[PDB]
Amino acid sequence: AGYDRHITIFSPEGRLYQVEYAFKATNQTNINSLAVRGKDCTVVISQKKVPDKLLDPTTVSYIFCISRTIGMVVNGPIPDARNAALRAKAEAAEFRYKYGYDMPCDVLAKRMANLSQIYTQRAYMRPLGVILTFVSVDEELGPSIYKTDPAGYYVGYKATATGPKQQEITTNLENHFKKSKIDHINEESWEKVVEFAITHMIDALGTEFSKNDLEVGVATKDKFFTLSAENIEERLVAIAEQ
Amino acid sequence: TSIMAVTFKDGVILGADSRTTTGAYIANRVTDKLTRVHDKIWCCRSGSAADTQAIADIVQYHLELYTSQYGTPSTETAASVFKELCYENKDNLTAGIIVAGYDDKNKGEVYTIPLGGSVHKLPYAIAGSGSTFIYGYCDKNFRENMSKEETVDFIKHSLSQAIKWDGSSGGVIRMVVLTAAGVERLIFYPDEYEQL
Amino acid sequence: TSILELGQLYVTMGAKDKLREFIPHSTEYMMQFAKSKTVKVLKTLIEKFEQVPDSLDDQIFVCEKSIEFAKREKRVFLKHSLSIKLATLHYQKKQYKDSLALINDLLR
Amino acid sequence: GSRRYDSRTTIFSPEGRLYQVEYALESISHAGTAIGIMASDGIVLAAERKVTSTLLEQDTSTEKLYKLNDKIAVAVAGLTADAEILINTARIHAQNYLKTYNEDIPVEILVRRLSDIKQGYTQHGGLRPFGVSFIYAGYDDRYGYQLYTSNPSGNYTGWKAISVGANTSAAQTLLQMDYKDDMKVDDAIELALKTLSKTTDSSALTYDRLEFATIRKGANDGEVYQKIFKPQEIKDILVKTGIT
Amino acid sequence: TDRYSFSLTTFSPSGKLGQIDYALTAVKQGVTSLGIKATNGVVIATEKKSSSPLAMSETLSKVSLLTPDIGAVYSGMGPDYRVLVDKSRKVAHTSYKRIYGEYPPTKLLVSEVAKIMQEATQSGGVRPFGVSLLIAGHDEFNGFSLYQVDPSGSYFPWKATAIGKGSVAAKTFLEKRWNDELELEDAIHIALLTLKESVEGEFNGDTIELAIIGDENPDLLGYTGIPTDKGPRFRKLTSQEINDRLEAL
Amino acid sequence: TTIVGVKFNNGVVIAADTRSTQGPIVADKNCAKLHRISPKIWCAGAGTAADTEAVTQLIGSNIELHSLYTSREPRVVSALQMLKQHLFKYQGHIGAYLIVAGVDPTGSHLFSIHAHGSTDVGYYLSLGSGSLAAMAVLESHWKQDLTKEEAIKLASDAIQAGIWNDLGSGSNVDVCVMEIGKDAEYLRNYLTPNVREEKQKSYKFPRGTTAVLKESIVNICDIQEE
Amino acid sequence: GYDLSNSVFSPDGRNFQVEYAVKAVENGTTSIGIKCNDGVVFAVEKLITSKLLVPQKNVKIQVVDRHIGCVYSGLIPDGRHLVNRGREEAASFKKLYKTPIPIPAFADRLGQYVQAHTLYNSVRPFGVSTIFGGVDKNGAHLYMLEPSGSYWGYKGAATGKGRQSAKAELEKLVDHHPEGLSAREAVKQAAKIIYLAHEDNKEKDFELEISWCSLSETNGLHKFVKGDLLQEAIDFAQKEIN
Amino acid sequence: SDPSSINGGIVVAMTGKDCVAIACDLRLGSQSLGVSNKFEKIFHYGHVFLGITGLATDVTTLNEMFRYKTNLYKLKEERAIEPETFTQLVSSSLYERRFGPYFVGPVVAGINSKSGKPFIAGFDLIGCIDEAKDFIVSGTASDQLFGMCESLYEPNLEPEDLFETISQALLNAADRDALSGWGAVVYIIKKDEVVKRYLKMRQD
Repeated sequence: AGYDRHITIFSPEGRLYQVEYAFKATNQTNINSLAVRGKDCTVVISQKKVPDKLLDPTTVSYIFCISRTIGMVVNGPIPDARNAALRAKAEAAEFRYKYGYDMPCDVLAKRMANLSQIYTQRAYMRPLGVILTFVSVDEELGPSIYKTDPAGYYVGYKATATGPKQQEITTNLENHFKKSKIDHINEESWEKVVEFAITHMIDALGTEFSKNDLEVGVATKDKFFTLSAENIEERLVAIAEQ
Repeated sequence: TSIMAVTFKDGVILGADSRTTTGAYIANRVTDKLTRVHDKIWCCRSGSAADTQAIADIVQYHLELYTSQYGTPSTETAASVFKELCYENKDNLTAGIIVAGYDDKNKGEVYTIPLGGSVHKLPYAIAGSGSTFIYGYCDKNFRENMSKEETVDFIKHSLSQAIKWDGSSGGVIRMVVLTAAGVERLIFYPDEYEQL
Repeated sequence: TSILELGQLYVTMGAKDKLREFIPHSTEYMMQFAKSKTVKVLKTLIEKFEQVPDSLDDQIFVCEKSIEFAKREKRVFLKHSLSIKLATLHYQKKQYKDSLALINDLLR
Repeated sequence: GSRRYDSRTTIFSPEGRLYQVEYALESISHAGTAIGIMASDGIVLAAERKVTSTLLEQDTSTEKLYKLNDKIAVAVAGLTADAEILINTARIHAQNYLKTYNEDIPVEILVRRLSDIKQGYTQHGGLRPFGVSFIYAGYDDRYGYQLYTSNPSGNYTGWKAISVGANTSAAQTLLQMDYKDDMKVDDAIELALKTLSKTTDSSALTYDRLEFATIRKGANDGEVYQKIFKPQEIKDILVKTGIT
Repeated sequence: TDRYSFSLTTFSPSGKLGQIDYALTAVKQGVTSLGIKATNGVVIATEKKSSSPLAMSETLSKVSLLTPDIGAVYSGMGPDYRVLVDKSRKVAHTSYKRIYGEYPPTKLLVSEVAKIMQEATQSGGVRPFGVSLLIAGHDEFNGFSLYQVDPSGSYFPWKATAIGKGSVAAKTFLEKRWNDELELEDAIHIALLTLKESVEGEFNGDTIELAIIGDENPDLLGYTGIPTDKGPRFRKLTSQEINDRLEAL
Repeated sequence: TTIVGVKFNNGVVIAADTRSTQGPIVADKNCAKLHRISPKIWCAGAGTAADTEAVTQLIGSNIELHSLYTSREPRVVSALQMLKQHLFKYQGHIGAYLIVAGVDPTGSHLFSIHAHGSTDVGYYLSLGSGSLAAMAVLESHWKQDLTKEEAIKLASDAIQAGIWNDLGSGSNVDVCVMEIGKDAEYLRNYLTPNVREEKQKSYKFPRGTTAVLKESIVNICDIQEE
Repeated sequence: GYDLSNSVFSPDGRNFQVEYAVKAVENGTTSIGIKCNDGVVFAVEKLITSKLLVPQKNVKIQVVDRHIGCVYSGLIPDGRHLVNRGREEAASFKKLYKTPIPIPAFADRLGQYVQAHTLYNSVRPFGVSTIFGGVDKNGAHLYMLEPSGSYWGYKGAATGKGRQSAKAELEKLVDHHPEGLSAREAVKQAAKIIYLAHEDNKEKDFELEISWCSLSETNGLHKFVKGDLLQEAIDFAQKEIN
Repeated sequence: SDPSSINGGIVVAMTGKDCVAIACDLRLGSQSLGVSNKFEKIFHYGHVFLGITGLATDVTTLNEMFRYKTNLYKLKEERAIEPETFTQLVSSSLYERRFGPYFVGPVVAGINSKSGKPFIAGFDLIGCIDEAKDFIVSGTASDQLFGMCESLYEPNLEPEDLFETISQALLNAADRDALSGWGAVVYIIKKDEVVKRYLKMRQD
């Protein structure tokens, strides 16, 4: 039939082209992120762009607070970003209620993952075109980053980046942990991990940043906070004085 | 059972007595009734141990989900989750729940919610079976915005009359302090409050 | 645990007559072991013997005896492994006519 | 939207005919042969496996042969997944009959019930058929030994000799010439074997590629011994008939 | 509304079902996994793969546990495997650990999961899961058993088999390498050696995932002082144990 | 039927007895009332027998399914919660009285759940029918900071004195000592109360004493062969 | 075909349907939202089709709750469904939590409803743009909601035909007043740029409707500007454009 | 008064060595009237034996319910269903008729044929796995039975002596019962063969 990729049906090549089309639509906000594991923290930095002077700059955001321990960073269209932010919130209430402790990030990776499969198995549900980066600090697994993607595939990371220019970032992170020879930076405080992160991003993307063009989210132990433009301004001066 | 909360200058202090009976036999006399369902909005359970516990989870489920979508809920707001659920299970279940919280705007507030489900703003609240004895002591001796140490010894003297006369209450007196500073635990042993 | 440290016993060692002797008694020990991981182990004892020269004759002898057991007690895999090493002892001692005949016969 | 992309495969053709039923019948001659031959003393069911590999385990396999109850077993030929389902539907039906009347099901009744199940899928609901063909060997006292084939449309006819699956036309011609009304079970076993030796879709015909099973009156006191043979008992009776 | 309840799998004019013909190709576009059945045990071994090398691989599982005696391993799609492992477990508890209060035999577990594939072949709003599973397990009464469940919903027992993209070559290698009695010690060396002809990748314990349904381990019991039950017969092999065997090939 | 659980800061001991009753008749002389929700979470049950056993099955399944999807080891608090909801929707018509004892990646634990949906905390709990008698013993000889060697004596003697002050109690004391960082230790029949007194006469009878009015033979072991 | 619906995907990241919904909103009349210090001020250009009409007797600004103004452009009937839905959702929240709904909460809700209409075969994504705001107790906020389910904070937003004239003039107003302006002073500003936005629409004649929600004029309720205050605005603008 | 006591009847089951025995009385009537002695209360499914007491209707409905499941087991698994998982099966079907309880008492008796080890198990009402390896008693005169069994039994008997013991344990108990007195069957069950001997027992 001429219908063969309107629905989530295999091709002669044995493939789901429909699902592939989601991954070509995870790059429309053209924002880039990089997220690195310290020793006792996790740090995730993303670009901010406003297209006009006439928006309010605060509300423009891509780093969405899910649990009070699990941050979530979104690459791809903001309509499907929100639908992804909501579902996740729903499961976080749901886990505490029935199991009597806060949701582990690890478990949020599989639930939201299995849910993604269910959208590519119904022949009437269009998958979310958002790559989610989940950052956390767990006590049972330590600092972790889990990346889910529109297929429902996922794996763990030692560091990871996402975005259309994200190849460039992959060079910086690969070279960096090649020299350290370990999966995590030996640094005992979140401050200097924000300082490191911004440095590889300046190298990779080739442009230096400002306070109003950054957006930073930090997972510490037992709380998840986002830093404001003022706290980000402090960090930038201290890269220069290293 | 005997619980109360009473406002003060910088917030509220919440107070309870930790004896928990089934019939004549105390099941456990160290059992806390002071419950965190949000981290600045605490509550005090009474009536049947089952009934209140189930309600405290379902109310936790709805303030967790509030805080992730719309920011932290006010004390006013948490009381209204309790209200409408007590409404549905008025005849099915029983509860006494006194809802006490710190807000960063209007300071500390105390709402009281009987078993039928109604809210009533008040500067002080008593509930349990410890509270039909101590009624008169609480109202003669109260003045709003009293110093912190005066609150501490009032709730103490109040709860020492509750344990003295009602035998359903007892154990340690515990308190939770909601302030700008944070959440601070107090505990007073039997040998302390009998003198005081 | 016992076989790996019996490997030090046969050959390490410093060039002796006892080293010589010890390798023909390693093939005797092989037959007692009689299991799957005997096959891999045998080859390495033989390599250490090769590495340090101790009696021309005797080297060729131990390989031949092992190829005999390698079709009767142990499987096919052993026999061609040992046969490559027999080919190597021939070519290095510069017997090219023997090494050729050996190679051709394998290789169909 | 949805109505646009709707297959509509459960409508009649201009011929009045159901394309998907025929397509099901087309695909079962791509699965192995299963034959039933009715002797007067028993029933031989002889199936040729549609797979074989020396790395296959085909020894715990009963991948064509199923017991529905201890008196009625089936030979299956077609898409095995669809077939598995009906097999536990059938068990559920047998046990139901047994619950309510406290008497085993006659062969007439269970064959009518499976057939009505099939009928529903081709009749409506926009589904595709369950492409399976069953050869039912069974014993009941009321009509004795009874042999049956049903097809994916959901229609049944009784037979004295039948073949299903691969080379249906071929096996039929042979059966007609070498049948006799009354045989012993052995003569039947022989004939079962002989037809599969001339129809085999590989030149060779072997025990490990035969599933073979009978129901015999060699149980005394007028009872029927359902026997699914071990492949080492198949090996001897195949040397007996002199094939191998 | 919705009106996807019409089958999306239909017979083809030439016969055979198109959608299951498509799904099987997909299994040979995947990773490679194999299983060898020994006399006294069963082994499965597969490759671990990720997008980038900076991704972990200990937080990913392609040998998964159904029961303490039964593991599964796949070749095909990662997303499609993940959901069916969960459903495999859910049906194993609800229909056999509630009604017999114990774990199901391997044949009985196989069959349950074959129904789930089956309704992904029948009805609307489903297309087949694109995996082939091996289900090796042990039950007491038929001993060691190895199965293969395919995209179509049939099952097959085998004596040794492989699935994935390097499949046609791998079963040829294992044809001469299979023996009538093979020990589990010997088998472990075999599976590694076959999957070494099939994998180019840097060959450590950290990329080759090994799991055995060997023999019972009373130390993975989790309790003591009960001599009546015995521990898991499954035992997932972590990187260190495979590293010794690397050196012994 | 009595349950003690004794939390200490090294582990936890939970002990209960093997006499089950169905009214004044003793239903069973040994039955294991110590159930394994999980390997690391053992509970015991008092109260209605047919309701304890069956609901350790429900949650045993549900906790294993859960742990497999989380790929982390169970919480104790997970067991307690599953039970709580389940009991409460029947509104106390399942009369489960459990002491849910367990080690986990948070440490040693001891919880209680009662037959209405009520849950209590403590480092010593006592529950069940013979509770009252075990409770009395405990408070005199307890202190916090026990070892496993202190704790195991105190619990087992409270169970032994519960026999001798209750009529539902009796027969063998089973104890399970679950330490942190170890496999749980089912020291069954830690304390024998008493050995059954030797009777003074053999009562095995002559053969052919009874009469047989008719008989027949059926072997259901086989269906009629070839 | 892959250019026809919403559940389809195409390998350009386009999902052609949704983009076509903006083209509906582009046939609408100008609607502006002026974000002031004290609240929000909406105005809508209302075309007078014929002299047969009964004047000032159609409201294109409909209230939701008692404190959230809502004005929409695109398909007029289609928009009326979206507002009815946000009046249900406001009423559900008012009951369950006994307070008037926050505006970031009202945002979540509506946002979800239109996003929903891109994931099923049997629905069409609504082609309307909304502009909604008011005063809640966390302060005044304003949101514009795209038919794609995209939205942001805004110090001034617009949509409609004369979104071309209106936008340039809103830049002018944040550079006039970059420390903001009063809600009273802003009545005269909404008149001025609605009048200028009828020089892309001068084939007809029109009526100006102005409504406000500001704390300091209306006690935080969504009211209409009416009587003599409304004609002062009309005169002001009328004389500038002459 | 209560349903189970209307219909009467008793079941006794006692392990020996390498063997077991299950036995019943065959009275089955309602209230005063004895109606039938042509009613057996021991049923079997392969080599698991199930005798059952209490309400006469729930006897005959568990006979059908259990039967249907042990068919599905035999066809699927292709081996007979073992007594040890049959015990779990009994618990689970009762317990889901938790509310609307069955007023019954199953007594499961069998031999694990893979070790030769004798196995008994009990139930009353809606569950309760009455473990023993000595005996299980049920029915409306469990008191009578219970006395006979606890004193007579010496562990690990010979099958012939197990027959003497169980014949007595039913006989004396039954005529100090008013809900029994009509007939009796004793199944001596070796792990290779099944002897049924109907005893002589005086009429009520």
